[PDB]
Amino acid sequence: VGSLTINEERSEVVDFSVPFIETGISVMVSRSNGTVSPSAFLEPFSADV
Amino acid sequence: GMMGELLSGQADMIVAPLTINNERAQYIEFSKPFKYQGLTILVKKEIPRS
Repeated sequence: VGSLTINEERSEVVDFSVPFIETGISVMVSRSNGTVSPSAFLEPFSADV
Repeated sequence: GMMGELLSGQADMIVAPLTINNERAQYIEFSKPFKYQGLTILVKKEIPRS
């Protein structure tokens, strides 16, 4: 028991029970400073207006 | 229903969004899930007209 992952080889060589938590691959990156959208003076309105 | 028709010998396999729980797995075997999900509540958009 523990944090063992269920893949094809391990499941073929060792019997596994039903999963109890979701797992997957996810990339982790640092915070990137964003930029403001240009032409912000036209935001509280519409071009049709 | 569908599980009752399966147990009665009508069909052999089931390809449908069937969940996994204890009561249904006590009688039939379930393979590894192909998609994970959960339960939530769906309501209508408020859209305040103040």
